[PDB]
Amino acid sequence: ITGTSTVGVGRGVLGDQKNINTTYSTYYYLQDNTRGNGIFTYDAKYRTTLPGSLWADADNQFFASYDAPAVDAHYYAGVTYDYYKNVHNRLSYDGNNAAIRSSVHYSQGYNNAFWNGSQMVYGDGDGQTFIPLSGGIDVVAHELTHAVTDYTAGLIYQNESGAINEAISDIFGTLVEFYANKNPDWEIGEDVYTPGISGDSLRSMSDPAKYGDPDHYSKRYTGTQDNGGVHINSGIINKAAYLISQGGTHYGVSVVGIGRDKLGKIFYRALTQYLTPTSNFSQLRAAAVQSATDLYGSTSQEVASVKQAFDAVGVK
Ligand SMILES: [Ca+2]
Ligand SMILES: [Ca+2]
Ligand SMILES: [Ca+2]
Ligand SMILES: [Ca+2]
Ligand SMILES: [Zn+2]
Repeated sequence: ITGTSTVGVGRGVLGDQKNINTTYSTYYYLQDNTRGNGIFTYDAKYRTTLPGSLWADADNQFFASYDAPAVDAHYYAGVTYDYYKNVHNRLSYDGNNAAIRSSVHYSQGYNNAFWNGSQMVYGDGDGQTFIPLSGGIDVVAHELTHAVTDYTAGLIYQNESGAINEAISDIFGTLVEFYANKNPDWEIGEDVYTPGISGDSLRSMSDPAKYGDPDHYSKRYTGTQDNGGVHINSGIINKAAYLISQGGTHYGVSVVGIGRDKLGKIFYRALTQYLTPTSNFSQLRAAAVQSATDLYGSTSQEVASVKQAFDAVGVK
């Protein structure tokens, strides 16, 4: 809507207070004009029609329980935008400040969230498996990262290319979580997964096998479920990324860690410069080796560490 930029205050899914950029014109709308062509958050009202209605509020205070998933979808979209702009010089998901749209309260008790080719969409969870999913900064950044991939590599959402697509989202979801510096970790979805169980998460990058996912190519899933295991075989790539950053030994292969920032640089360049819609794991390794070579040189520690990390997970 046309209006004036304003600043409201509210509480997110975890009960934390934060300021949000809004727009005033009769109502206060969840419309942040400070980032690119804007960040817009919508109410899906428990339906599956999208986007729903642009979120309108009478007083610019967002403290109702119904408000919490919207506050966080809106705020964390902002943090993710800031990460890509400040860290990678990328303006929104298309690199041309495309408007970012999210819908919350999607369907009833919906235990998922997704990027649908046009926008991010968040369920409220059923209160057992999940609480509203936009409460997870890694979840928001994971979904917005699918948009980045759509506009760059275009990794097909099946088999190996799909597992890379997924890992790319977990990698940058995590790097955004670190960027915000709010209880950061190498787990995925821990802030919104299973409110009845402490200490678990949907996936682990540091130890994928913790939650049933492979951490070596020899243990890859070869069947047809989950689009050929896109959320399963992502553990192999997640593990390699974790190792590149943090180092360690894994199946008797030693990796010298180079830190998060360089991991982010190498994988961002791989995603935007080398990967293609049909890239496989082997091709990802090559893309990452080439990216590290461009940035740090062929004889660098960074290149050597990329090779050791892929060696460790059995990807040549
Ligand atoms: Ca209000
Ligand atoms: Ca965390
Ligand atoms: Ca996390
Ligand atoms: Ca839990
Ligand atoms: Zn995903």
